[PDB]
Amino acid sequence: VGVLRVDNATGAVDVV
Amino acid sequence: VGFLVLRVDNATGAVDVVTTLREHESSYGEVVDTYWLNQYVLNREAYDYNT
Repeated sequence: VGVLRVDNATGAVDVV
Repeated sequence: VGFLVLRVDNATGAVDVVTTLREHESSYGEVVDTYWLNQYVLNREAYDYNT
């Protein structure tokens, strides 16, 4: 039997 | 049974921890405390003749 988004204006990084 | 990224500010070199799917609040005053700390610093450090 044996994504993330980055704000270019605030540099804020957030997991999807 | 046995079966956070770090953000580096290019201008300040300041490293911020980007939480991984984490918005947890630990306890009463854990986030309430942050409010008071914010309002304290903002009002203390800020200045406007009018307010």
